[PDB]
Amino acid sequence: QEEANYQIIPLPQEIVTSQVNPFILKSGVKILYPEGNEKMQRNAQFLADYLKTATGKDFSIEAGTEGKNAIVLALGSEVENPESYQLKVTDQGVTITAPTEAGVFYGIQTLRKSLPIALGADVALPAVEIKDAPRFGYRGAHFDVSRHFFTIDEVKTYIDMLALHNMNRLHWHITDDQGWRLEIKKYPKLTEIGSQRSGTVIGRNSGEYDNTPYGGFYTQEQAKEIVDYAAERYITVVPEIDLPGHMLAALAAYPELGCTGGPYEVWRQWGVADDVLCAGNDQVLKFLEDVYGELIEIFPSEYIHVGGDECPKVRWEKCPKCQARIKALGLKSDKNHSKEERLQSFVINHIEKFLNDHGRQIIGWDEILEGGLAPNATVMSWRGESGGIEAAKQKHDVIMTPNTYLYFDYYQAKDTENEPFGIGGYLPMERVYSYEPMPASLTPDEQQYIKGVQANLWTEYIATFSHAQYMVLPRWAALCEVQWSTPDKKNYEDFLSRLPRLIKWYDAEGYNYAKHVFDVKAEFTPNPADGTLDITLTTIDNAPIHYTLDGTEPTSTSPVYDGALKIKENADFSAIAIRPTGNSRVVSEKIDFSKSSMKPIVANQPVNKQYEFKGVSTLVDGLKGNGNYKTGRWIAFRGNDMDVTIDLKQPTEISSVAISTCVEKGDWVFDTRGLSVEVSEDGTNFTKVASEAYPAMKETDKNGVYDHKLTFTPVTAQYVKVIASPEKSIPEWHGGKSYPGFLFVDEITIN
Ligand SMILES: CC(=O)N[C@@H]1[C@@H](O)[C@H](O)[C@@H](CO)O[C@H]1O
Ligand SMILES: [Ca+2]
Ligand SMILES: [Cu+2]
Repeated sequence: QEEANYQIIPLPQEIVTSQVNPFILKSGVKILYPEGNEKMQRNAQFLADYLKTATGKDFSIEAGTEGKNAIVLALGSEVENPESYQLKVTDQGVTITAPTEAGVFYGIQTLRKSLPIALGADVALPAVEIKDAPRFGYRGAHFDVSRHFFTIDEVKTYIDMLALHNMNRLHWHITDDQGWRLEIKKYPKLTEIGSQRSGTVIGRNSGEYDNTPYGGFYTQEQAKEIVDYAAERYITVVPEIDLPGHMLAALAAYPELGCTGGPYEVWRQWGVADDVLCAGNDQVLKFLEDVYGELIEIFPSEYIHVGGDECPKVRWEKCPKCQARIKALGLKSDKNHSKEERLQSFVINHIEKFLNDHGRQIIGWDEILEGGLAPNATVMSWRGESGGIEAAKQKHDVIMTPNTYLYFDYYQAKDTENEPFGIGGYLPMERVYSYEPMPASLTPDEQQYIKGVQANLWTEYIATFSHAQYMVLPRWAALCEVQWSTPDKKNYEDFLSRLPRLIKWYDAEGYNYAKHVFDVKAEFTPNPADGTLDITLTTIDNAPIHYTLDGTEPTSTSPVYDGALKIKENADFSAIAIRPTGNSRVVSEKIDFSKSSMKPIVANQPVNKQYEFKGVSTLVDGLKGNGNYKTGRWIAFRGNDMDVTIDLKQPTEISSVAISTCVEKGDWVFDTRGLSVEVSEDGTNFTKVASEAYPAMKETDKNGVYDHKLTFTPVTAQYVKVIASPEKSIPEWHGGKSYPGFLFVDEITIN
């Protein structure tokens, strides 16, 4: 028999539990909703759908206030927070009570996420009282459907994914330079021409082009379908028709809207286009009024996103019409703004006034601060937090989407080679979760202007919905705890222990996701005291870890990890986590163990401060490095030799010393010019037993790892001094001729 678990994502405010019998969830149980409430009937059908993917069973939906062996949805308690709820469980029944139908829905999402996926099985719901409410009223995700186009069905899946994470906003970015995606009745060419490009660039603007005509748009009926589908799941769809930049698709369709007058093409490549709407053209203002006039008939959202990001002023500076507008308005350059930044403020003010007259407010990207903020504008801070902080100080509402924390087109792993191709950056789960949306630099009163938190998905490098899921799951799980949970409840270790129960729902709903959190985490800790390299292995779900030391594939039949592996000998280490769902990536490490490994070592000359890492002890930990000299497997020397003494602890017969170096000549990192081995009985007086000089490197020599080994007549020694020269004088062919080069070394092996 299965048991429910209320330790879910996002973590509720208040969870109690008692020593009373649980509620058994078997065939016969009913869901009750208030007579004649369409939303609460839809809430009941949602619970039934969820209970059907969790248990294998159907549960009847019926009108009612009262029932034995029943789950009762009802309205009640305070309206302080409209999205709050109360989930009480006894052996007799289940109550989900909220001040609105949306609060009942988030109460239902909590019951949903508490359940395991166990087909054919009855489930025990332990006796509990859950009081919960979101911290932020605006909890959103953005979706770029211009750069690559996504179908109605894919956008609905995105909306189902929002609901599972208690998010109440879809920011729908439906126009840009590379495609216009909404049918407009007055301007048919916005879709006939504006929705089509000749092809798409390959890689990061590489000059190679995929000459496949690419396009797609939504009809006004299809866009209404999305509004309605989102509205059932208590999600407001905030549309963005980005202006006055990111408008090449509109210019291709109607070139008179641009400063030069064309020619313009729908853009095949990525980045920022200089060709923007002409602020000096009365046709452009009429055009925006007409487009936004049609937009607000489709999208009832009180808030409408006008964009305002990355609008270069270069065309405006040279345009006689834009300069005539500037002259007539008396716009001036001062320390706060250029004339052309004041001209942008005029455009944002014009569309705000039109939308305020039709009962709507505007959101803009933090660039709308340029030339003075529109008096009623909400600011979406994306260029870090600083735009939001300045907006809050001017008493304007802020939605935080900082690219330092919440740009989910960025890589979510350091090892970008093994990731799907992306724009760049590094936003791992831990970084996303560490985000505190309320800046420490704002006064309490200024903090009330932080209304929302949202993560953006730009799709320059996202062509499939499966890859879009990979990029947002499970990073949305971290985001939604930030959006929802109180800041004092946040603990990263605890969140990661809750994540696997949410991934089970990703699996059951057929959602793709990144699997980095499921990896075996390996720590290699030197133990000088014991003369061992201690390997510790962990998973977030504490799944069974199987390992090999002999270089064979680790399987379900290999030895099981029981506690620290104390390595005292050569080893091809490999470990894997065994999971019903599918096995983890294999974590592996070559352990090069010798007479030097975990022995005391001293620097006789200085280690380079910049590339010191864990220090000289790095050269006797049994670990080797690769071509990348920045990992901490390598320590560097510059302006003096690697000159170290290793204490073998007692007199010992030795016959060889081996090192590796890391070469990157472009970075002034060169191979050693000579290696030497001296021995002592007393630790003061050393005698040379072997050496070799290496010639200066030539232009055609490879970068990467070089191996250097000296053999010699067996000799008895307690102390071994190993000396390696860097390049004191970089050779003539190289730009740094005569300057000293870096030397990087990873390990001193002695046998
Ligand atoms: C407000 C904003 O972010 N604008 C652009 C966006 O078109 C682009 O896709 C993204 C890259 O991550 O960032 C900026 O270049
Ligand atoms: Ca090492
Ligand atoms: Cu112009």
